Amino acid sequence: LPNSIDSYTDRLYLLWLLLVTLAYNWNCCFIPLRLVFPYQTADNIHYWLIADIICDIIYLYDMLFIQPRLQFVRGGDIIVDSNELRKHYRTSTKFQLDVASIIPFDICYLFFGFNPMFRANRMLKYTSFFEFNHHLESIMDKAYIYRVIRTTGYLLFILHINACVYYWASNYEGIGTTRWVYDGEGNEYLRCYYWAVRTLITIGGLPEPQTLFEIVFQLLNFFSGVFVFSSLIGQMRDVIGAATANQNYFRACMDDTIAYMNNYSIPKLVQKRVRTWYEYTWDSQRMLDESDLLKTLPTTVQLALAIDVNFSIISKVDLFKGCDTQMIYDMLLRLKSVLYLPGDFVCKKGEIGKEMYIIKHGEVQVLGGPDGTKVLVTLKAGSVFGEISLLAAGGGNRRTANVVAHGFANLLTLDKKTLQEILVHYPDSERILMKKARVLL
Amino acid sequence: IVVDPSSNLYYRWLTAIALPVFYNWYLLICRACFDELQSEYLMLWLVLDYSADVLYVLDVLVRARTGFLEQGLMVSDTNRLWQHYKTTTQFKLDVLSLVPTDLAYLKVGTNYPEVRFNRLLKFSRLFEFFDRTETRTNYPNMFRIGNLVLYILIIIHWNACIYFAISKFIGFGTDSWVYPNISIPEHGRLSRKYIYSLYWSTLTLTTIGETPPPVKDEEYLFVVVDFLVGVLIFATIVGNVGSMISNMNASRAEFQAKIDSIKQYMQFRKVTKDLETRVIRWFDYLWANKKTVDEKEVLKSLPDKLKAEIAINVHLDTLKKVRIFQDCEAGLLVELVLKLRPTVFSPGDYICKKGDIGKEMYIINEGKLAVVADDGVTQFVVLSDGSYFGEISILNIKGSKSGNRRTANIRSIGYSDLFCLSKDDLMEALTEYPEAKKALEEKGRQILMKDN
Amino acid sequence: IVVDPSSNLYYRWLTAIALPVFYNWYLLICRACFDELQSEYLMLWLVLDYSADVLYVLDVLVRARTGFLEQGLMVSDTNRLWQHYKTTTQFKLDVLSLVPTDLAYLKVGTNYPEVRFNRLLKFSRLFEFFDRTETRTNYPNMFRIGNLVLYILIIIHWNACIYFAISKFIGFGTDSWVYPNISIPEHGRLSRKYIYSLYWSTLTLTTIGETPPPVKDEEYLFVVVDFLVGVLIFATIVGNVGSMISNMNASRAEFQAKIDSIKQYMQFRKVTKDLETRVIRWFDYLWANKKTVDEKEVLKSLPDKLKAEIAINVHLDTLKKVRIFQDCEAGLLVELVLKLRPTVFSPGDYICKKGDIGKEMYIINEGKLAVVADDGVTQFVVLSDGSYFGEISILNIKGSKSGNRRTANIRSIGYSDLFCLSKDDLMEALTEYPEAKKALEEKGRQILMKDN
Amino acid sequence: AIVVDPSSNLYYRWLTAIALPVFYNWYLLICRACFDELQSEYLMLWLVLDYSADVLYVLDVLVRARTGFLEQGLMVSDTNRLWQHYKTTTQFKLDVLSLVPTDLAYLKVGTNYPEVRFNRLLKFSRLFEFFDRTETRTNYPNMFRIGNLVLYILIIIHWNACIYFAISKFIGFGTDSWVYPNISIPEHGRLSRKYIYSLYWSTLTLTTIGETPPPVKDEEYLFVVVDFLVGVLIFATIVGNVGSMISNMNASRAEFQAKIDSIKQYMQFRKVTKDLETRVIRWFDYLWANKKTVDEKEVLKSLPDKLKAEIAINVHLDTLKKVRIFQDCEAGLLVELVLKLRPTVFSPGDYICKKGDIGKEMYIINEGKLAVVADDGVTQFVVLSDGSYFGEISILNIKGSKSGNRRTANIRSIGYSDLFCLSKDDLMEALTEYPEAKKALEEKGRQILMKDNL
Ligand SMILES: Nc1nc2c(ncn2[C@@H]2O[C@@H]3COP(=O)(O)O[C@H]3[C@H]2O)c(=O)[nH]1
Ligand SMILES: Nc1nc2c(ncn2[C@@H]2O[C@@H]3COP(=O)(O)O[C@H]3[C@H]2O)c(=O)[nH]1
Ligand SMILES: Nc1nc2c(ncn2[C@@H]2O[C@@H]3COP(=O)(O)O[C@H]3[C@H]2O)c(=O)[nH]1
Ligand SMILES: Nc1nc2c(ncn2[C@@H]2O[C@@H]3COP(=O)(O)O[C@H]3[C@H]2O)c(=O)[nH]1
Ligand SMILES: *[C@@H]1O[C@H](CO)[C@@H](O)[C@H](O)[C@H]1NC(C)=O
Ligand SMILES: *[C@@H]1O[C@H](CO)[C@@H](O)[C@H](O)[C@H]1NC(C)=O
Ligand SMILES: *[C@@H]1O[C@H](CO)[C@@H](O)[C@H](O)[C@H]1NC(C)=O
Repeated sequence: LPNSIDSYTDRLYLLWLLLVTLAYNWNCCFIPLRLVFPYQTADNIHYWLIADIICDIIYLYDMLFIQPRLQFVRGGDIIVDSNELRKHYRTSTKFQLDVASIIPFDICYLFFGFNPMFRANRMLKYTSFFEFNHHLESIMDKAYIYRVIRTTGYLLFILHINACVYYWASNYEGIGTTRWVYDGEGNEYLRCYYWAVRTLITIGGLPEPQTLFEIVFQLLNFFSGVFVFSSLIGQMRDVIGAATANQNYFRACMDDTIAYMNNYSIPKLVQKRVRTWYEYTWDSQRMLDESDLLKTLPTTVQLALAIDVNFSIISKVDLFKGCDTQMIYDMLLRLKSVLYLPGDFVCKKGEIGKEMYIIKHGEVQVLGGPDGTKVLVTLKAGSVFGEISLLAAGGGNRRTANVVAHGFANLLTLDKKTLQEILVHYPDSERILMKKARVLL
Repeated sequence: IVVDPSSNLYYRWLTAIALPVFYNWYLLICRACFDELQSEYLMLWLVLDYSADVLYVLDVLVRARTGFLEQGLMVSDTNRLWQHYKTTTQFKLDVLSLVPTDLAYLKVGTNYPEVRFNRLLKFSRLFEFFDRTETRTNYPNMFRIGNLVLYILIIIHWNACIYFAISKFIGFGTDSWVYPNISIPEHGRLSRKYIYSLYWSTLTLTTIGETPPPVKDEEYLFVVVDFLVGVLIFATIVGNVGSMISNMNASRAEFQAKIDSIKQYMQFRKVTKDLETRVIRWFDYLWANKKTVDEKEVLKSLPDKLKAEIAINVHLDTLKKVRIFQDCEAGLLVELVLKLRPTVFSPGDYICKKGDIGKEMYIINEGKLAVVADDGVTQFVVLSDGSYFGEISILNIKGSKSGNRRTANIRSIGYSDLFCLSKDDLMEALTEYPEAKKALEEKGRQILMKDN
Repeated sequence: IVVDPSSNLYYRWLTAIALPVFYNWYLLICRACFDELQSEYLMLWLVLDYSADVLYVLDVLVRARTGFLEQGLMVSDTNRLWQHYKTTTQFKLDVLSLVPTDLAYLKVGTNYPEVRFNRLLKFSRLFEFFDRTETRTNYPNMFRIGNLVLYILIIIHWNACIYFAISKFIGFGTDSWVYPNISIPEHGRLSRKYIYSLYWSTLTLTTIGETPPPVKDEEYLFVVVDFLVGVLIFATIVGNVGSMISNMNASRAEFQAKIDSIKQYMQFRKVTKDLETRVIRWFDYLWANKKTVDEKEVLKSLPDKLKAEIAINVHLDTLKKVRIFQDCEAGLLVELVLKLRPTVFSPGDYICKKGDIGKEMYIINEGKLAVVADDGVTQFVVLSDGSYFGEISILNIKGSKSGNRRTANIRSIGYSDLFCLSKDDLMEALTEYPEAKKALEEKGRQILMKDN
Repeated sequence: AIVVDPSSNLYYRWLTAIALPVFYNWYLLICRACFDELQSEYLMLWLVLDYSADVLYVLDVLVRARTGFLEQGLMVSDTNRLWQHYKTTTQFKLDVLSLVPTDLAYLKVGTNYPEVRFNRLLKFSRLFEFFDRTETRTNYPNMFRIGNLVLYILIIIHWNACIYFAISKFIGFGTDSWVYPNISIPEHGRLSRKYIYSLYWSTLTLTTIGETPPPVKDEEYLFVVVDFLVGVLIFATIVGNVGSMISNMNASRAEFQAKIDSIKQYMQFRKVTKDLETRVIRWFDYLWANKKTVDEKEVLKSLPDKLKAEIAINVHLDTLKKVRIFQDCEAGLLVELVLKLRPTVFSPGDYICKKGDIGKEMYIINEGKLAVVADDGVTQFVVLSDGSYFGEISILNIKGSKSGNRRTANIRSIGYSDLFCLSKDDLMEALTEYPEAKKALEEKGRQILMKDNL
């Protein structure tokens, strides 16, 4: 075993949590079955004893050789050394539940006989079950399938507990005494699970209860079944409403744009271009805007997400080669993302120029022929054009030639006003930029 | 020829190939589980399976010809399309669904059509057709309700077929739970076979349960498994209808929350009853005329090119009729209609009185204003849709006797939708046009020499 | 006379035409399927059908003379109203609702009121009455459960009539599923027929299914279709009631989310217990006094004219008691009350201490403050509603011996609601008023030479 | 004169002590009115509990006629004005209708008909006030919503049980198959059997399960169809309340999971490198696991400016007073500077500021362990701990400084830090009201530069 388990990027710890989850689920399942049903006979008791020894050995191995070796964060930094990890486990709250679970009440097997009610302290180790469930929710790609799987598992466990309590009520009222109790014809657990399903799903068709304990049992079981069915419907509703939320929000905003354009009687070419933009934006980003996502993130992760996408591409530009890295970081933060349709003019010849464009995931074509349709150069993804317009002011430079988009080009647009509003903080880099404007102009 | 996957021809192909997939699922499970209609109409299922196999071969050679967006543009190389088709698992599912398994009919006697269950692997095409139809159509909630009815009909029919196959394996009429003895001429008909087995699955899957009870352990286990599958599926459908309804009335919930919050605020601050009646009639007009959304939020996420096309497709015919913007630059007119902001006025609400601060240029769209006098309401001129005012107050000519005091008494006749152009947005849009700014200043100077 | 749809007269006519449409739906399917109501009360249904047709031709005339909205103005020429009503499909639906199909009564002998099924086509008036009542009334959730009970009672009644029509087509007393033999005097009564058909359709559509099971193919198929319709009805009922409960407690859910988020922040940053229970008691006051929403968020959705009118009608009557704002201009008053800011102060909190920079001018609205003396309980002057403080330190008049410092300690006795008028807000409101800025400065210089 | 505060704890304890007998009066008055064996057998117990309920009701009138109400922010203590404000209230009319002495008619009918005592049910608004105050007081709001829903449907199911037993007593006992059986049989004639079977019947009816015998008479058919429509409405609001409970339970976890799915969609779009991808995912999982995932400018937005300033004092002022340049400054300047402090968090491996960077921020370390290293990598010079600070010199911008607002150090975050950032622009915006303290800060920074290097 290693001295420290990472418990985040470790699959062996997930396998061990699966093993302790199998042990705890074995306890919570097969303790009421052995408690109520007569399956713990005198010639099958050794199989249950070997399974209980394997279960308690898994519990003791988890308490003695794994749970001290979990890594954790106090004070911000990760703790590595085994003495402080052991002291963190010993002064934790999981160790109290573990040492309350592994109290050997099976010493009383010699006094009171083989009774599975004494093993009821072993179901107090639910922290490993909840930690494995949280780890599997965090490690699965899509969480709605595992929420449906967990809801089905809790439903089957509740129905198993209800079948066990119904077989206890049949043994308490006598097997085959009244018409409500279990009669003894076929498989006991199968017909009791049939009664538990047909009661706690609130289906009906069962024999009616005769005496007062049976009517009280049927009333409480049907009320708990109504609430379990309500919790199952509300759980599936919450899962579906959490799964389809981004799709429904995008469809509602597209319906808002289509209803506004139909309110203002905008023609079908512009409506087709808006629907084409919305369709490609949903097929590409799966979200409307990324600035309203990034503006809720903190500044350091905004800085890193700007750097690892565009810092090398802006560092290949010869204009900002001498400026400051913090000014480059500020223009990394103040980039604006646009998606240009095919056939669209990004910079018409003769129009005012005020923007610097970075092309990512697309191809543009500079229409500079004699008739105006002969392509000169196809600037692919990662190129930077129009960088010289960031230094002229007023009129300044005009766009030299028509440049159109070949396909769905996702340009990155930096304005001139945002560059000046960045440049009010950095006077030396502004001096470098204006002297570069003087030597290039 | 390369079919565009975003076109209409590809969607018509999706319909023409999503019909034999639904055919294959529905009628192959009934042909495999009943064996009473397969032995009656053999030529019809032979012709329909040959047509479905011809459509599946055409589906392979059309799915090997669809383009895909690689860096924004549609690729057209057929070798690249064939290699991109070969490297994915849908070609593996198609070549597994197009195995000639019908040669086993010569060994089995063609009385067992469950060897055609390899043809049920093309379910992604039917799911793609459902997703493309609920994308394309304008009734998405009604198509989701119809798709849930189709999914529960598929599940009801498959459960009915499974119950009849289990009843055939156990024996007809031997118990009380199973389908009765088919040598009796009442239960021996194919119509009562399918309709009673559909009735049993309708009672079982919807968790009603007034069928005859199971008497043996296999029937007990199947009814427990079938009740569990039915309660999970029908809880998923009830949660789906609940989430669809709570998404359908979400806009009405948000608008009623805004109306109730504003009404509680005006009940707290003791606003007078005439102003409260005016603002409640304004919100009732805003709800009943479907203007509940606003331009500043529905045009937030769009780029400046599409916002420019939307703005010049409504405002440019009015802005080109404006005298001071007659011969300016087209990019200046695009930026000027981008800087416009809508305002909605109630009838009887004053736009501006005599001596107020003038800094917005109002452009009238779908409304009617008029310049009234001081004391009474007389109509000097009535400005219609497509008219404008407020150019002097935003030009602010040095040497003027107006003094940023936009003249007149302008009040609203009806519910107007004014588009204002403020002074700050004009001086923001006019930084990159110095000679156009100077031309505006000399145009206002000629207006000043005309107005002495 | 031209009616307008937003008035009270159109809603009274919506009630008077939503009565016989609901009558036509309910009692026409009942008289069509039962054939004893039409036999017994023949004159009563003839009088009610004639009155429904009189209300239908009056509804045709009212919809011929109803007003619509173009260019913000109410349309008042009845010829254009007649053309705009006749050019749409509602005129075709009203003409199809008023085909003379009652002249087949002399053909069939009047025992067939199923020929009046064209009268059900005027359902837009009933849906419009439901939508206008949901807009108008102040119990929207109680009206929504009333609308839901009315819709499912209409479906329960229609299904009871469909079940009795199917039982009349098959036979009375020949099976166990059908209605029994109506020649028996217990099953032959009309009350027993209608209430047992209603009980049958409630057990079917309400997914409880205690009815005796079907015998034939038509009964099996009708029970399958009817139980699937009941599954969809239960899903619709659960979805509407769940979305209505979410809309009913969304405000409590968002206030509990804000309370637990601020509590999680306060145990995250480890604040003192006294400040924590001060924040807890302030949130308990803010929930128990219904001041939950924040007024700057409430006043965001309104337009600028209604915002200025509400800001006048709340703040100007208390602003004009301030003596330095006695003779300012109306636009300065409008933007001054538009740039105000209301805050609520806890008891015991110091508004301003002696020696702090005076950057805000506070006027008291529904509060009681007191000028204490240097961190003591002894109070010099107990301020009241309508008073002001902070006018000495905001203007920065030259010659000040104070130097922008509030010179008095002010404690809050109870919960006050001040109006925090900032120095920067007054300076930004004094940009377009240079002469009123100098007038305020000489007024402040005069009052500064008065006091100090 | 004693005045009870309606927002205090004594008023809530009185709300519990008066919401017990109203709820008792609801349950046991409809059960004693409908069952007619409880009223025959437990007569002394019901007279004692009804006398206790009437004593609590006149004490409730005496308390609600002395409680205060807020006007002008002040709690009024004048009992004559409190009595006038209670006298102009419809709740006083409901209380005097709830305390009508019907015991004369109750002894005229022989102390056997508690149907005359249905005026005691009029204090429903008091129990609703108790449930509102408990659902805004307690620490388990979802569990109290579940318990309140269970208690409301138990009231409705018990009232339907009493209504079904009254309909069976009116029609006849054992005359049909739908009604309650013949009570002359001593097994079906027990009171516990009566209440338990009638409660079980109304549970099976109002929760739409239906194991009941089918009705025979027309009034029985009409009561069963009305009761099934009420039952499907009750099942609808049960499923709606439990679904709203589950959504309000995991709304924050679902919002965080949708945020992580949006960040993963953005990183799959922009082709972000997998090391930074797992760094962002581990960062956000740490921020969720130690419960700081919501931005505090969005947390404290609903609070007013006075409470925001007091919270900013009580967190940051004892840490800002330890800074060397802000040791001797004004209290209002320190309150404005702790109001202007923004927090940023960091991950392991990131740089706070590098060598030669324009220093615009002053970082104050909290819950983190930074380190100043060299340029080549991890060579630690001085491990910086909690409570320390840096960047107080380069944001002062001392004229004639030989460094020239630089950093001259490479500072990495070893663990996760939660720094507090004070910008240069925020310091100049907070120093616009104190030019004397501005020149004092320039003097102190000039002193530090004179003892260090100039
Ligand atoms: N005209 C032109 N521009 C090019 C070419 N290759 C790269 N570019 C850049 O493309 C540009 C598009 O915008 P600009 O008109 O400002 O300036 C042009 C150049 O900087 C080329 O072959 N021709
Ligand atoms: N004063 C005035 N303005 C008019 C008249 N007819 C149209 N208008 C426009 O109405 C205006 C309203 O105020 P403005 O100050 O903007 O400028 C004025 C003109 O542009 C008219 O007869 N007199
Ligand atoms: N200095 C002072 N202010 C008083 C007195 N009585 C009432 N006030 C108000 O208390 C104030 C506190 O704030 P301001 O300096 O703004 O202005 C002062 C006055 O308006 C008094 O006796 N002295
Ligand atoms: N240069 C330097 N800065 C140190 C040292 N120990 C702590 N610090 C702080 O680290 C800093 C990082 O950059 P600063 O420019 O703000 O100022 C420096 C000091 O406040 C040290 O040994 N050298
Ligand atoms: C079905 O009926 C036929 C004759 O009616 C009989 O021979 C056969 O045994 C029956 N089947 C079963 C399973 O009993
Ligand atoms: C109904 O009853 C009458 C007389 O009792 C009888 O003539 C008729 O045949 C019965 N109907 C059926 C379907 O048996
Ligand atoms: C109830 O039972 C008694 C005896 O058991 C009998 O005399 C009486 O008639 C019965 N009453 C009814 C209504 O059945």
